[PDB]
Amino acid sequence: PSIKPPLIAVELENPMLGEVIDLEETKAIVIAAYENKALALLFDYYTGEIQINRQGNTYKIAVSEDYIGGIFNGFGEPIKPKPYPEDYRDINGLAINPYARKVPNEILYTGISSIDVAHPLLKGQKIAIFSPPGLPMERLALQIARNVAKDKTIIFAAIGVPSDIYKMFIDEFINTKAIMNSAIFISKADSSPIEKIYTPRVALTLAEYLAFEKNRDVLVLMLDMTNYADALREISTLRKEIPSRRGYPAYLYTDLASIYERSGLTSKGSITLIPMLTMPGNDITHVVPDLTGYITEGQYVLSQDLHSKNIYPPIDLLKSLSRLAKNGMSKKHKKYADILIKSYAKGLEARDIATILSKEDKAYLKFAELVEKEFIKQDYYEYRSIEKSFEIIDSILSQSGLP
Amino acid sequence: PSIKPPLIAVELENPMLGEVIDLEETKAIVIAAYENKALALLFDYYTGEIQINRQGNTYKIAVSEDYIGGIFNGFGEPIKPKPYPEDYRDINGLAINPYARKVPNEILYTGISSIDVAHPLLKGQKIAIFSPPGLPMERLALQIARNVAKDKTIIFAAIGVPSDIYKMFIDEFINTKAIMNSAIFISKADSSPIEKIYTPRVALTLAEYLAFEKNRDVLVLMLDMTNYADALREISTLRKEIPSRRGYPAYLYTDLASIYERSGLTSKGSITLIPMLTMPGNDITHVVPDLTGYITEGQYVLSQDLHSKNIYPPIDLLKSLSRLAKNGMSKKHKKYADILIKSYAKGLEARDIATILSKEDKAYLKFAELVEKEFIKQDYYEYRSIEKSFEIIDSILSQSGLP
Amino acid sequence: MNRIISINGPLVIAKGKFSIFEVVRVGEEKLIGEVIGIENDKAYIQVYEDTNGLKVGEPVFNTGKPLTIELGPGLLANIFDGLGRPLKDIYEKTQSIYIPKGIDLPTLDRKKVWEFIPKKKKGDTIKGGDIIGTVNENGFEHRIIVPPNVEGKIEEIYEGNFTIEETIAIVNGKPIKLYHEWPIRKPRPYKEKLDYNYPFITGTRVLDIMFPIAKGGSAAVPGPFGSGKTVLNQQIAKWADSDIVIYIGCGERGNEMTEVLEEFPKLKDPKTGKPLMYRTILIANTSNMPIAAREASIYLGATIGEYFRDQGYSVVVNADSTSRWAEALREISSRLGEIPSEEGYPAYLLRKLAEFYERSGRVRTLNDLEGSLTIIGAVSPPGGDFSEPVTQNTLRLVGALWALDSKLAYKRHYPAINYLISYTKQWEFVKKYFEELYEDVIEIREEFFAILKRESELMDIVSIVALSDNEKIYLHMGRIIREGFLQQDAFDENDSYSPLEKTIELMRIIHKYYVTVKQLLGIPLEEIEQKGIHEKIIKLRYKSLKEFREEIKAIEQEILSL
Repeated sequence: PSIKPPLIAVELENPMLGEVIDLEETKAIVIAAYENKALALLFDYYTGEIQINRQGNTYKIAVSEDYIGGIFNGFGEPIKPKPYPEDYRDINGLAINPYARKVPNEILYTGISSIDVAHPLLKGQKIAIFSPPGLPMERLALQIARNVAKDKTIIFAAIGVPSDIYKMFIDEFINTKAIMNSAIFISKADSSPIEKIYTPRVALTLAEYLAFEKNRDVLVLMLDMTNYADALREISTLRKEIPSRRGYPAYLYTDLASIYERSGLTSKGSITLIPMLTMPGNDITHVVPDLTGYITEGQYVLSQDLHSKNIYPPIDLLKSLSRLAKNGMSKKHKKYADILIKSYAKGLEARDIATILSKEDKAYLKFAELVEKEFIKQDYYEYRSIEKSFEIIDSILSQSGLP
Repeated sequence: PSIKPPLIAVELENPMLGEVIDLEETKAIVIAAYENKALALLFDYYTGEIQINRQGNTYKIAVSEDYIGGIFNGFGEPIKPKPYPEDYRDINGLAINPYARKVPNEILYTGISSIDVAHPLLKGQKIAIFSPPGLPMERLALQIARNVAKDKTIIFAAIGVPSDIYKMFIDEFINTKAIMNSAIFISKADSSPIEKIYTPRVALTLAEYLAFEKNRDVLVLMLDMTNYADALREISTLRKEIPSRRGYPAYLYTDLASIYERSGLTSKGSITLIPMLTMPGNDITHVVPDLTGYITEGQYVLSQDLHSKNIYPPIDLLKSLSRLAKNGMSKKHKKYADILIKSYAKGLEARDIATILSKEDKAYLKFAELVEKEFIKQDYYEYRSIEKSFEIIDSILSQSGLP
Repeated sequence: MNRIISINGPLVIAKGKFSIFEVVRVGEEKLIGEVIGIENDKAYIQVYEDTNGLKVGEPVFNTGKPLTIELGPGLLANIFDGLGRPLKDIYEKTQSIYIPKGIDLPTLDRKKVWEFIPKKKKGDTIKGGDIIGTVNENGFEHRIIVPPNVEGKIEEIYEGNFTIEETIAIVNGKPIKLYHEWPIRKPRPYKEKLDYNYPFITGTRVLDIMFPIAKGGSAAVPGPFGSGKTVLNQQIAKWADSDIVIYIGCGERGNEMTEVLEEFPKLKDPKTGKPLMYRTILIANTSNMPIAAREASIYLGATIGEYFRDQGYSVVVNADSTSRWAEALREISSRLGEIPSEEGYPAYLLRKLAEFYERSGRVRTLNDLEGSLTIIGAVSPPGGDFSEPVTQNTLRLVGALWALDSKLAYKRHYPAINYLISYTKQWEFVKKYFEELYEDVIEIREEFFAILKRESELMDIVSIVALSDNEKIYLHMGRIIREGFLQQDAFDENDSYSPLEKTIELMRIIHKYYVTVKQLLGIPLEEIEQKGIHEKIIKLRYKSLKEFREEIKAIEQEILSL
């Protein structure tokens, strides 16, 4: 009986992987198992001796629509009326058959020109938001959910975020009256690592139920994924195994893939997932945003340079990506994305040069100059149509010197 | 009974951390302790079997003024009359109460313009000397001790230095007739790591006794700190624990802090400490000079560029630092330090540019040009007053084009 | 019965019956420790003192209680350690400048006579966190708050002169003193979490304008040595708009703690006129002091900070530096024989750091009052590399970054706040204050950021020579902003503290200067700078009070380019 919170050692007669053991005033998850020895992670904080009550099951949550309009934690435990129990389900879920899947082809317009035109978001599509520390990434999520989830359920999973982060989401849902059309799961910063990993697992377990069983379109936002990888590494360290790069576990990719892949489009409903992570040291090749980019169907990279130029949203047009974008973009829509990107890329290329060119590279330089000030820059409470976004591009082109 | 010099294994009935065990013709320090098993580090070299004589104490040295005028080793053992024993004291000492401390405000003039003006040394202040391999760092110490310790006791701790290094200090003390006003502790290069770590510990144990108990001002010089960290890492490796960056122990900062903090100013006396370390690969962000800079109240960084320009002392004015400097600098003295540094910084900035400017940046460039040749460059046997150093600055300013 | 079986640095393994987080007395010398782990019949304990000389045949005594601290009058103008022990009394009881191991003395003065003036009456029902009365602690209204657990009516209640150990009132068969014990690892409970309303004035013209935070917020000041982490934080400990200031010297220079004792009673508060020491509480566990007490020092000042927060005041805590705390956690986790994570640090670094930074917050007290705990943490990354665990984990917990750049510290540009990477996620919470009481400040704030931005852009261009006059203007205005607004001598008698009246006027005088130069772009800039007006603006910050007001209306006359 070794006790050092939140990790404990316990003698159990033939334990189970991921088994839930009820204690005096708390619970625990059996993470290790060899013969009659096992290691467990506590849900919160414990102190005294350890009568053990072995359930014989993994952590199962009830599935219903009681969650829609309430605030919960990483376990789905009620913080605000306990949900009806309620058909208990495995929080890990199952692997979705790709044969039954459907490639997203319906674009969800955000009202943001720096998104809709070049790299638009589609219904059911999984796409992340990469952001340097201190940049308005939270506002970027709240602005999206405001406009693409008007007729959808907004499931939000808070991963190891401070009280200033998740309450920024909560208060926004109340002011926009979308609090009752939402479900919030919050794992605190100093909360147990077992709670910071179950948070996106119970939020998607609900998302799969609402979308693919109750036939709905669900928008899921999560933050912070960097804290999630930090929580997983914490458990990987406790469970005596061999770590890898930066102490992170080897199964980091698959574990992050066991979340992002829990989203898509079916003939019944869809799950639009928008993961968010602050790149440690503003490095996109860091072990967390890199593997994330290897899974997510595109990403929205934020720019400190644009942020310093007081540009919201500070989205890098050339670094950002949307793989399934062209599956909803029409022949006219595809034209603007090419014209924008190519001229903006040749514009920034003409920005590094012609400093220390000809009339041609004079226009492209002015193009990228007018794009950041008018096209990219948008008020937080401003909605634009795809036609309006075209009107801006057509206006900028007519001023730069281009056709 | 495992024997592999200088580390041994020994069965002892309830051992003690840091316990001294007398052998046949040598001693040892018990560094590890679990139940009835212990690991020990020999003082020198041993061979045969191991009758053990447990003292029951840590390594304690006698405190007196017999050391003043004699040469010793890392244990304080006589090499030159054994000191009177003599009130044995813990060589580790105790933590000085900051409430009883006094922030140094009395500047000790070195006679060096590249020091006195910009980053002067104060009495009791701890300040280090960073130097690239092969640069006259030893001469920089001997020149300081020559002029700021005329009425003080010069305690010198030699850490893993060759015979050409410490005898450069010894012969200098004899030629300047300061040998009898000094105390020298020498740990050889191939000496035991237990001797290379006790050297600055016994030198300061004496320094604390002379200054804060016998009421004196004591100047302490030590070298090489890089060898000290090398000696500590050696023991940290022998004692089966988890290493860190470059194999160095995790408690490197605290251990280096358990030396530098053993200096300061009290109402009775003061301890002026000048640590010295050769930056491995001429890198100031190396694991040794970095943590040293996090403890020492400033440092004197040497320059290979100036050294190649035949400039002594090759001190970098912009990289060097003295935190408590402004606590002794008058309103007139503070003016020169600002004028010197700012114009020299704008001068070097005008050196990189205007190569491949205007009249303004022409003067600053000439300023930094005349500073290195006249102000920074000083003969090894040349002493300057603070007024004389002002005369140089005022002369350089009147030639560059500045007021 | 209990006995040590293993001694490993600050870690000591004993053999006996122990509970988790239990205070113990190690050896026959009785060294204060705390149980952190349990291995069957054994218990892993960390010692907040030296363990060099302890025997294996030494016992370990129990206490039955957790690590606590005396919360009451007697903390102000005094310096303590990580365990909350008076460094004044230690020097007086031992008559030595050294700190002995195993000296256990009470935090507050036991013989001190306070004058307790009650605010409640006999027969009144009292809850938890309620203010039973006020005590004049050297000009401070120390509102005596009852422990959060007690409840009921007041049987008896007294008034007048008492000591810290005497009963002022008796409630429900239990006496109520002027102080109460509280576990430092257990955060103090509050009613509800309030929203940001008022900005956190620091007195520095960069932490108030460029990157300001709100009251009850959190920040981070990372950077290499020679930057000014200690100097800047002490300035925050000097001129903060706060009722209670706490400075935690975590594993740093002892002289930097002595500096507070010498220069604070001399200076006066720009809000009360009283010495800064009266509103200052020191926690001193230096670098040479026991490494285990570094953690305790963090949990100590945070708890004491919450104590004055529960009273209903403005509390600011400066921890310098958190990198030594992280080193302590690294050291302890290394002795325990656990798998290291990134850069040698333990895996639960972010979690432990979250146990401190989350204590900050403008909250509703247990007596329906508005308290505020603003936490400013200092980080010391190796080689000035911000891409490190301690820094990167803190960045995902705080609301702003106050990074110290080496290049600025190289040319002696203090404070060396890197006005490019540094940020603030609490600007939209504090923008209402400045806009309401000073219309044109966000107009100029963006302008200041723009000038500093393009100057950085043109700085990659300056490595060639030969520029447009519309480009040379930013190089000119950039010099004015840096030297005459960003730079702030902390040792100058009149530039150390800068009120908003002085700060905004500097923002106004540069804006008034900027709109003039842009209009003259039709004459060369060389003639504009020939007047030497820009140099007169730089010298503004070094001016006193009345002299500063007069030069402003002197430059405005020189502004007239008619």
